[PDB]
Amino acid sequence: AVTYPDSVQHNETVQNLIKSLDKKNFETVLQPFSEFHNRYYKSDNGKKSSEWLQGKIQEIISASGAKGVTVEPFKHSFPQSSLIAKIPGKSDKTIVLGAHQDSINLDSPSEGRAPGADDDGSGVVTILEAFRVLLTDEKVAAGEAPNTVEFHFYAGEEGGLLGSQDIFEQYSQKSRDVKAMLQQDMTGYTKGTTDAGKPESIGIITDNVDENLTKFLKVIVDAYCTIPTVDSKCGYGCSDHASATKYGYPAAFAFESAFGDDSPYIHSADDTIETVNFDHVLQHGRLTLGFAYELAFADSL
Ligand SMILES: *[C@@H]1O[C@H](CO)[C@@H](O[C@@H]2O[C@H](CO)[C@@H](O)[C@H](O)[C@H]2NC(C)=O)[C@H](O)[C@H]1NC(C)=O
Ligand SMILES: CC(C)C[C@H](N)C(=O)O
Ligand SMILES: [Cl-]
Ligand SMILES: [Zn+2]
Ligand SMILES: [Zn+2]
Repeated sequence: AVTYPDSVQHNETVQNLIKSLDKKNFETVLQPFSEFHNRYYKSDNGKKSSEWLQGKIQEIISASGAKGVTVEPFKHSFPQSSLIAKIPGKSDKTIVLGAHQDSINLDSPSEGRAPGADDDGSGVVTILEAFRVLLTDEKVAAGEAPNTVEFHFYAGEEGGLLGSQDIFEQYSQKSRDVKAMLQQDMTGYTKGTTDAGKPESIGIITDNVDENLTKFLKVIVDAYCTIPTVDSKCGYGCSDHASATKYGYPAAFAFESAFGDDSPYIHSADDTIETVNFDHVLQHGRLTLGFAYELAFADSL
């Protein structure tokens, strides 16, 4: 049972950090990430893409001056490893930011083309960029934030939340104190929203999540995003936040749109950068940044 701030406590600091977000870094990383034929978790393709992604995280770390920050693989029974990047803070209360790094072509999983641009390359470059900007803060890079922050890049999500299943089950066993988890899975597709004349917005998934955290998540989107929220259900174990919920951890899920307006190109060769709106991905970078900062600096957690 975990409770959160009623309202944002570091508006000025987060707003200044938001100005450091470089919209060009999304496509820079997303373009080569989507060039792997697929990132199938059972496949050597997914192994190679995981290693490539780990290198890109490491470059952000090496370039940051943050002496204590690490990135490590998390082996699974399949070739594609998950990746956990740790920003250690004063306490062991941990804030997790999630995306999944695999992709699938449901008609030909082993060999089919799956650029996975929106599902879920968009969430990977979203939280990778918020991670980079987070380390430009002196106290965060110094390990003086009240709480620990981790960024997770889950292997094997398209096989049934396989990587996050492994990770959170093991966190549960080793008594890891995960006070808040935010999953981001598809953050780029807005053409379904705008084609219907709906205002572009941040989807907020309301099932398989924690109510208090989802409430705080909306608080974060109102302070730090310049678009509204819309509440949606998806009606099943949508994404990796369901693995966190399964082990009693408070989780939330921010989405590109209302669930019925999301990308129809996922799980096929047609999930391409063409379908991705990076100005919307930038909005998810702002809420990721703000969520991570406000909770890293929440003493009452
Ligand atoms: C957070 O701080 C910002 C300033 O960085 C406040 O900015 C308001 O909106 C724009 C910037 O987006 C400014 O030009 C306005 O002057 C501000 N409006 C008002 C009425 O002051 C923003 O209001 C702050 N947010 C909260 C929740 O306090
Ligand atoms: C985020 C949701 C649209 C579901 C997710 N794309 C999946 O792996 O099934
Ligand atoms: Cl609890
Ligand atoms: Zn998917
Ligand atoms: Zn997905």
